[PDB]
Amino acid sequence: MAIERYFIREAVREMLIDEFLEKELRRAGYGGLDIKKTPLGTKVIIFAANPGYVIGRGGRRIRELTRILEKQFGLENPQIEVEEIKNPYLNAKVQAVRLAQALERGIHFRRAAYAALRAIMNNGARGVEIRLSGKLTGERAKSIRFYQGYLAKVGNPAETLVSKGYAQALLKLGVIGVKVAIMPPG
Amino acid sequence: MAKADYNKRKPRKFGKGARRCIRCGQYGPIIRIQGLMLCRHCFREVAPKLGFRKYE
Amino acid sequence: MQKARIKIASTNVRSLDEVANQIKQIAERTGVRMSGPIPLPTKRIRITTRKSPDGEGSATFDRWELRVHKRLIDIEADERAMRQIMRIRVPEDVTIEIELIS
Amino acid sequence: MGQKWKLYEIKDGKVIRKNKFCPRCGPGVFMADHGDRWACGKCGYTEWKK
RNA sequence: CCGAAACCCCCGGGCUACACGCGCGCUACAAUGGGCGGGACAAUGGGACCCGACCUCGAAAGGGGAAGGGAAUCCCCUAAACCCGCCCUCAGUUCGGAUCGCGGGCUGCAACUCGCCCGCGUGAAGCUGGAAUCCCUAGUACCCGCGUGUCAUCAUCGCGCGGCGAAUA
RNA sequence: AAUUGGAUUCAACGCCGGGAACCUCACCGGGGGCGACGGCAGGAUGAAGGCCAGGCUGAAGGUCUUGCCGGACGCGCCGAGAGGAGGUGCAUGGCCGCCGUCAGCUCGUACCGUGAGGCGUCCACUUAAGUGUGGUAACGAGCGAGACCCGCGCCCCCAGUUGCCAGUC
Repeated sequence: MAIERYFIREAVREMLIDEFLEKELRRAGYGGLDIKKTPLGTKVIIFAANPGYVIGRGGRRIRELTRILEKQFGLENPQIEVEEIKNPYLNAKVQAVRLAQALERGIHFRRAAYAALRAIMNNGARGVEIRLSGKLTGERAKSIRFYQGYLAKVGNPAETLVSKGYAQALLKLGVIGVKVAIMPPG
Repeated sequence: MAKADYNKRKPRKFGKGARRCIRCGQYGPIIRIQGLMLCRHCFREVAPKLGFRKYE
Repeated sequence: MQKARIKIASTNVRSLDEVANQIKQIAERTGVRMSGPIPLPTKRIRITTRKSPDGEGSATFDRWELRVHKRLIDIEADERAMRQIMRIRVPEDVTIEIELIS
Repeated sequence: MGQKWKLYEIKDGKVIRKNKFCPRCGPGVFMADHGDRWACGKCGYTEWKK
């Protein structure tokens, strides 16, 4: 159409592929998608803590990811690349997806909180927060707030500097919302 | 018995019932038509990845 | 020779200026006469939206900006002197249009 | 399904076809002979008797 | 919890029913006025089965033809309030526009239920409102139009723009 | 006949509805209709799907009478699926309203108290502020708020196909 619409079209294109791939690549450890868009073959760069899951169990998942990409888009030769995230513990969205699995697993609240806090502070976190809104295994709507170091400030040069990762860790009695807000040194 | 197919076959030429989103699959709930058909509620969740800015 | 227009827009400020500056620096020295990188408008796009999904009480209402900025460049060089200058990396996310007339 | 549908008659060393063959399209398509009104078999066409 | 169903498909009807009650708003009770004409002025924005120059027919709504435009370069587009002269000379009226007859366009398969506009006829309540009560402190309120969203079509709505421009603290 | 539902004092009532003529749509009336995957018995001795023509349907081989093709696999139940805008927001995640664009909440070490705790963060002065000032058995730090980000006035540099009888043979 014009200049204005196309940019928004592209950005809408980012979401439909970033939404699905997160939900699948929770086994890998999803952290991002650097999407390079061309008329030759859409080049998606999937970010994982671990590349050995994304490839698959023998080529299946990388081909599966090549095959659903043809359906959504009109570039029918989309490449796949796996780049590692360089600090997955500096990435919050990784820690949210990583914490979600552990609560899916059944490990206790403050324990499942402590380790997490401790692995990213070791990594280099000026400050960190984990919040867990949910049932908290009764039937009252209370969140538990695990707190160390600095935090998100005021305004918006608040939220740009910090990291923020959200994940619904499913249970079979209810649900628990996993928020992980990291503050990197800066 | 026997009968021919159905997947809906009535008029839906235009209006709200014509539209659906590409995230929560609705007719009557919001459809922002700029080539970004979603509801108002999705819009808010999606935008920081879009590159829209909160600031007025 | 063939007067070409590079019409280059971008969604963000930092990405558009670096390319406009680099295009006026590399083209300067070769077989190119180049007219300066002119800024046209920001067709700032306002999306003006209801926050609350209840639509209830007072609902605070988001103002949205999408700002798309357009630099324009006339150039007198060949179609071969054009690709040499279009080598550049370019931010994601920067549209570069090319009209060709004599 | 719907048995029985053995409507092709039998000669002693030959076969013959009970029903009519269409005159709008070519041979290969039989007619539900109503006596005045011919249905079609491949697809489903309103045909009248010629 | 439902399992030819609290599913599924369809047409038609219902959400737009009303003796009434309230909430939030628009329009309004005229001479700081109405007609008619003339002249001087904006801004945000939106624009491809989309904005539509301009030319023509039609009283008009609109129809026919057709330039440019995917945009500081073209289109919606005329701002409205203003002022100057002229006609009119405070009545439920030349106010005000409900209600009803008719003629007519426009979209869609289709607007009786249930769309809007245009013309002629029709021409209702209302002539400053009890108890009670709300909003706001300056380029704001008060006031005037203007755009956009959603979007064929229902806008006296929501968001947003500029024009005139204070009282009291 | 149904006038779908929810919302209900501030904080439900131009609210979910940023778009109800069909659609939407969840309600009503009528006609018509799919049930995976396994087990069980059935199979091509021809369709599970299509179809004239009446007879019926507001229409639909839809249904019956009735006659038949293209090429080949599916009922009935029994576990148990898909579907449900079907119930529970006192089971929830998300997000949001209001209290509140308010001015609070904490930790270290020290100090005090048998202890719950205290002190500090109290007092005086001062600000929209635990803001700052002085005092004081405290000294500091984080969050909040603040600056920070965006927008508005005035100027300048870079850049001009917007801009004009500016200055002009």
